[PDB]
Amino acid sequence: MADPETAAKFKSKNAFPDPLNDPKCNPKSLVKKYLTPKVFESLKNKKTKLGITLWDCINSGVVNLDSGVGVYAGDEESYTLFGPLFDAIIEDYHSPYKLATGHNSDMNPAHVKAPDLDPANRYIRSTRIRVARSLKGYGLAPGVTKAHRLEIEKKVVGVLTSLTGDLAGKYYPLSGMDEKTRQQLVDDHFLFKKGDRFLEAAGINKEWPEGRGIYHNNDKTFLVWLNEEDHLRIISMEKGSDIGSVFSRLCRAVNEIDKKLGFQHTKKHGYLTSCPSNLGTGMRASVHVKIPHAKEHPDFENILTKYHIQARGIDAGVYDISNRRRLGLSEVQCVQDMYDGVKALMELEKEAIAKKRSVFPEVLKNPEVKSLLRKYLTPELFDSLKDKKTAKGISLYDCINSGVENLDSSCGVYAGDEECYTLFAPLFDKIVEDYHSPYKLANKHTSDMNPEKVDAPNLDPEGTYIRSTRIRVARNVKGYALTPGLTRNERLDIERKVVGVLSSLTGDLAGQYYPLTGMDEATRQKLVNDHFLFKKGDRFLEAAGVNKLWPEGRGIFHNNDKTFLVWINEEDQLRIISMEKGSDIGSVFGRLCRAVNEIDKQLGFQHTDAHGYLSGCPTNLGTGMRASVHVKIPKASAHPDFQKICDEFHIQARGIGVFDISNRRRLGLSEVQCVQDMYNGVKKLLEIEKST
Ligand SMILES: NC(=[NH2+])NCCC[C@H](N)C(=O)O
Ligand SMILES: NC(=[NH2+])NCCC[C@H](N)C(=O)O
Ligand SMILES: NC(=[NH2+])NCCC[C@H](N)C(=O)O
Repeated sequence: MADPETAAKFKSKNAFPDPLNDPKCNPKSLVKKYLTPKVFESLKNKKTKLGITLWDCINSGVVNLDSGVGVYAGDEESYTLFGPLFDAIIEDYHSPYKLATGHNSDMNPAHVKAPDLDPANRYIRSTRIRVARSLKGYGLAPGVTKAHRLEIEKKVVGVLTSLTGDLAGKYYPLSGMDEKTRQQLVDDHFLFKKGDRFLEAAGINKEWPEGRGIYHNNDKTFLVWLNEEDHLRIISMEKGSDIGSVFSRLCRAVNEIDKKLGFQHTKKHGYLTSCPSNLGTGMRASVHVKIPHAKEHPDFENILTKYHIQARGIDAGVYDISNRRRLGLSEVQCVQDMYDGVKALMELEKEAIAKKRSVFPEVLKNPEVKSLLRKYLTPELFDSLKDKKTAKGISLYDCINSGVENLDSSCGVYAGDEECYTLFAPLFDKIVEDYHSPYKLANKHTSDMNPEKVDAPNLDPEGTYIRSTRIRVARNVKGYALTPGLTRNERLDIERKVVGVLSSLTGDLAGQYYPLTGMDEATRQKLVNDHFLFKKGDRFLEAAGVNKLWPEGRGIFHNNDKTFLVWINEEDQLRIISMEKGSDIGSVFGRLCRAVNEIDKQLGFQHTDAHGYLSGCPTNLGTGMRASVHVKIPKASAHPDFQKICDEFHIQARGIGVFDISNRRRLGLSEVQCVQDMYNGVKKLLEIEKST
């Protein structure tokens, strides 16, 4: 509801803005509240050295009557010259701050004591810190000249492009930006466009888009908007909870710019901004956190009040926590209040969950729940294990959570790390030996990725019966938790290490990596069509803690021949797939071993004598293998020796007359033995399909 036509009538006469007395005007409007006829008369003929008038400052609030604030400062002098208006607006908006009290700035990140709150990402989803700043020697955004805006861009870009380490990146000016770059910044949510009706009426859109630009570091955890609403809008942000690191990164960039260029800053106002709402710290610090139980707690609102923070919607139970204050507290204090506030809120969520988890899951008492979880989790077993935690902080309840939340689970138990299989052995042993029957853990498991130990002459080089051959192995990188118990930095380290290895793959294994984070739709559809794409895990994986921080750290690798595929950090940290059209099981497995053995040599896999290769899902232990053969068999299908064969070789057929022959077992036999069995069995199914 912008009416610049009406406002211009009064502005060109330098007369009092009668629209402020329109009943349509926001009752809460600070310009309406404090621009009285006497204030107008007293200041209407005054100008700053940059020629800024009272009408220039109040115009947006007159054009846009729904304005909450409704004034912008054209320059520093505006804050003093039109003081009778600005002081009143500032001390209202920033109550209880008084200009007489003075403001204290502090951008030393060492003053902040913020041990990482939630590395495991159990509650906090993301952290963000923004500051607004303006350079010394120029007007503010509504008043800055055409040449000065350009000079500001030149000076800022000079500093930003000299940034090293995690702050290193690239500047993208808006002027002359091409279509592809524009689109990329849109996908990253880094792009800004021409100012809205509030900025327009403030004169901020002058010379658009000249002098405007966007800078971001390579990690995309640092962003600068140049010459938008203020000279600088500087943002440090990332997934997870590490606000101390976020703030430190922010300070290192801001202090350098300060060092080289200098900011507009006063004792009374702190850092000067176009909108008086952004004075003082110029800061908006925020955290996304899931605290559905904290909201109902009687101390919830007292915590927010105590730390001068606020909680709003953004995802169920997820709140955007942010600061309320900018004047009267330093930037360090804002961050510290934020840390302490979020910490207090999280602890409330933790208490409620702990209490709920202190007792046997009542829902497991329904005798119609037929999960292996229900079968083996006796109340006695529960009480005996409920108070133990792995070195990585995994509880029994973390392990059984998915089977509790999803009662229709077949199994319902996941391991958060290797230690779970031992620390919670009384549960896991029973589940492993049930699902992987007849395997016993005392038997132990033998891995074997030597493809030469497989004797597999090509069964059908024609292509008559066997349409395709596929062999997958699930693996997890040694030195880390399992998927459900991964911290943010572990997952990122795994992606980095794995991609590093995969990029060095030469020959027929050479390919490229496609991360899910920042994937454009074209690349996506390309992958979908090759059946290479995976998506967020279902409710079972969600409840197990697998989907944390999706899609960060997830990605896809394939070779140029479309015969080798790697999924990174999906259900397991590594899903490695070898595949060919035709029947050459031997070739497929040989390619698989070459890739897996090399990754093994460089990184190492999680593995035990008793469980073979470790996975967060107990069903994927041992070989962690699925060997698959798309075949056409009705003759042998109907043959009375079908059973004897499919049972002698531990294989199984399902239809998708195309059938899917896959292996039954994963523990108690090596990868070599599993492949040989598949060959030996599919062979016999062909030595009937072929007969006459
Ligand atoms: N981006 C901002 N400066 N927002 C605060 C002021 C917004 C608008 N001028 C108003 O008075 O409601
Ligand atoms: N804490 C976060 N992850 N914030 C991201 C959201 C950014 C968005 N501009 C906002 O409304 O704040
Ligand atoms: N047999 C394996 N694939 N082991 C993977 C890990 C590397 C090494 N054998 C270790 O246990 O530390």
